[PDB]
Amino acid sequence: YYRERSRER
Amino acid sequence: EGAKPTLQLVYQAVQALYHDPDPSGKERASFWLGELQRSVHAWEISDQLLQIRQDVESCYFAAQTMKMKIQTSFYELPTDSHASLRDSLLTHIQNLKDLSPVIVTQLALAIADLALQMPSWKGCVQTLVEKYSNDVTSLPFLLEILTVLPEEVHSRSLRIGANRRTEIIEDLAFYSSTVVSLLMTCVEKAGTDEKMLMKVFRCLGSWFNLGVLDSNFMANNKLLALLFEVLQQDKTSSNLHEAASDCVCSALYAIENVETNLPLAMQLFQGVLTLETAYHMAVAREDLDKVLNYCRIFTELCETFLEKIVCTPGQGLGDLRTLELLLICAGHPQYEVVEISFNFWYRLGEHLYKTNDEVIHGIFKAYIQRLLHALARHCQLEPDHEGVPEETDDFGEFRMRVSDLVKDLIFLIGSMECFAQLYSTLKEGNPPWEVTEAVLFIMAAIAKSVDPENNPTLVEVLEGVVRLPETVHTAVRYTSIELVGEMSEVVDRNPQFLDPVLGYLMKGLCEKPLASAAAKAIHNICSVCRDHMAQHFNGLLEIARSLDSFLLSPEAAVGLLKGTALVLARLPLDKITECLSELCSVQVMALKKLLSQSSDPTVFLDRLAVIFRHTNPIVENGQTHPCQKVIQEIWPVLSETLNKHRADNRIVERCCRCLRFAVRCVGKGSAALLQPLVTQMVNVYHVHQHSCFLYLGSILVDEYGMEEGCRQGLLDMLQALCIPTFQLLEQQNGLQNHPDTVDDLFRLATRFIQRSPVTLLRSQVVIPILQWAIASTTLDHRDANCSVMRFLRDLIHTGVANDHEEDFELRKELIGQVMNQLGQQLVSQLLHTCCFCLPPYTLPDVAEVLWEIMQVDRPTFCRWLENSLKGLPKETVTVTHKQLTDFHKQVTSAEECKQVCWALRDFTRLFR
Ligand SMILES: [Mg+2]
Ligand SMILES: [Mg+2]
Repeated sequence: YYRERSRER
Repeated sequence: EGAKPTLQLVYQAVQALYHDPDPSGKERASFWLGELQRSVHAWEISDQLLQIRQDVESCYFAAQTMKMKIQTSFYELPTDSHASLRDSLLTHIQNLKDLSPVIVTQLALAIADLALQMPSWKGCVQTLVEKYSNDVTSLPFLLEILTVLPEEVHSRSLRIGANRRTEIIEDLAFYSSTVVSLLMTCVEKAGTDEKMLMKVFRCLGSWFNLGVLDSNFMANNKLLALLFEVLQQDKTSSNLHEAASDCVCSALYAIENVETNLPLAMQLFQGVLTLETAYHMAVAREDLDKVLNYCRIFTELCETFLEKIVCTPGQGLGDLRTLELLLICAGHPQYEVVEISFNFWYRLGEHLYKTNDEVIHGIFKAYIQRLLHALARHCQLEPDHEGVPEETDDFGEFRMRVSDLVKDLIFLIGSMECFAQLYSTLKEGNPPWEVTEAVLFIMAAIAKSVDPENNPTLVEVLEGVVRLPETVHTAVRYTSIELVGEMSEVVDRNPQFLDPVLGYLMKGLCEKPLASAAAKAIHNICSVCRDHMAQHFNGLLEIARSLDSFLLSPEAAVGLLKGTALVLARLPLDKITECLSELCSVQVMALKKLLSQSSDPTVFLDRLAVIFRHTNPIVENGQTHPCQKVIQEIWPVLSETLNKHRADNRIVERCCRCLRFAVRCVGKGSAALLQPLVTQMVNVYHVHQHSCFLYLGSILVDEYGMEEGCRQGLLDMLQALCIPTFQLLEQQNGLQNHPDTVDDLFRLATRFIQRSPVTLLRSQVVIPILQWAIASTTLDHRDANCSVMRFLRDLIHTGVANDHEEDFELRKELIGQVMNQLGQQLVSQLLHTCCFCLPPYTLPDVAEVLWEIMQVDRPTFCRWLENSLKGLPKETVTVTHKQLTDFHKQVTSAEECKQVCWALRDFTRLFR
């Protein structure tokens, strides 16, 4: 839950 | 001979599984019995336990074990012994038909799974019925076998081929007449037995779900009449009611096209309409079981005829009396009834939106407001409710589900017309607080979608909300705050209401149960009205400073900082860097305090993160970035905080998250932090292999990869981070045990291959990365697989992309080396994982990689694909020659990437 990544492009 | 477990040992183990006084003694028996089920000994042990028939526990364990072995380990049986196992199972279910129904289902599931894997048992349905239909005591388990057999045709736990499954389905359809004829006999004999009708109904619905029943033959069939007959009678029990309700829904759902199954559609349509009398009877007796059952039938009827309701409304199968039945259900006081039909109302609104015809919209306008009138009554809290409305229990999620549904159906009424309608009912009648609350809740759902040009009726609702005293109920104040947050656009167009709105939100910000809603509303006003908000910025900063002393949730505090950062970015460049160091220091000083102590810096790391994320000022004329100066002040305490909690993956994750938005905000600036950050990253990653360092490295490569002065330092970071990463992956089941490492590794490799490919392709560490990329395609993990496929796609695209660039010939040559040594291996591994290892969600990603390989060298790809097809396990007619040939043709002769994806869908479908 604490892990956040950027989305696709 | 050979070592084998003995019957005494398993009987003692089964007894210990249920009756061991030591609670750890029965989990110790459960583990061993599980080991027995996965062994070759389970075949004979299960047979003998079923032959002895000692008790229910041993017979149930044996029946379940037989089922599991047939569905997971059928290859262990020699084909010579298939017929002996079938006769044994048929014998066992005869002897145990009255011992326990739960045992009968396991044996029925075993017989069904055995038939599906035994093609030599031709016409199994025929042999079974003309062997047991004449014995009334054999009918219950005969129906069980015929019920679960169609269910197991699509069982994911069986993995029969798509070609075999087509053979099964068309063979079951050939005998559908005899099973329907058996069901009619099962209601002539013992048709008063309620348990017998339930078995007839469950079997009928199961054969409906398989889609093999004759539509026109079932239309004029007494089973369907009996189905609606029992759904009319009040005396029918809850069990028989549910069995009949499921079967009607199965018959309705089995009509995928209304014109092909027109006689059946008319029979079903007429049947459910006769159930309205029985519905009211069920509501009078407060039988919530039947009420929910009828609403499922009604909802499915409208789902089946949704095409006709929209195409020919009010005529024939488009008769709007169907919607009237759903509106009756919406009038039931229990909200669990109306929410059954929420999926249909979504589809109706979606289809009505497609038909861009306001005349068709006007037909349904009354039905939507009539539904919306019922949904507003359901959202009413109890009159003795204490504080703010709950948003996490059953009634709270229902209100949020209604909020989304109203947003999607409001276009059929008109947002402006419906908004003034709800507001007019608030002035008259002196409504109770719970009524005013629910009406304000619906108004908040549609407030964002109302045209802010018609200001009079809009701007006077906003005016009336700020004038609300503190004497009003807490829930009414809570909902009114969220309404103001949704009306941020009406404030931006009428800027004179900014101070009254801000002041009203300030009061709720200083109250405990209104603090979160007020912080959310303030955030919405900041993002929308950020232009003329420079006056109120000083007040926002005062809240940003003493933010921790406000009883705000972590989300509300972060969202409150986000709003302040947005209005700050519009200020002059001088005032931005001045106020930014102040707003960060209150988080920096708190981080320094934690280094002298529980101490959890997560809150202050996230607060610094949201500040950098949304502080994007217009920097022009070659000016210095206001955030760069603050980054150097923030860096030492961040590096100090990161090194202390270097063992906690969660705190390190939030540290790199703050460092991420810090680098993103400044960009190529703040190059001073390159050396100290990369040095600390490599050192910490050597002991604790937190995958978020690989992701943070990808951000650095994405931001500095194009500057020639940094390509060597970034490559040294990659070679450094890959040494502990590979050792983590070389472990046994290393890929499956560290999927986040695989994800972030090829995020770093993807950013490298697109910012400086020549630097990576000419290095030594690119060889192990390429080998791990091919090996990582077998990993069943959504984020990990997406990252690996994205890397392979962009790596191969390097030899095609930007043909105008100077280094195009070098990239074409460098990719040619990768194509020659690894091209054939990659195509074979991609084809292997699509057919055996990965679920269908990876097909578009794999198709993009195959498409890029054809862009680099298409005729060579035809040879690589032909080889992989020849050397592929064509066994589960698992894969015919025409299916191999058509697949190779569809892929190699594809003009768009979508055609490669479609070819993968059809071909990969054959193996599942
Ligand atoms: Mg150039
Ligand atoms: Mg150039």
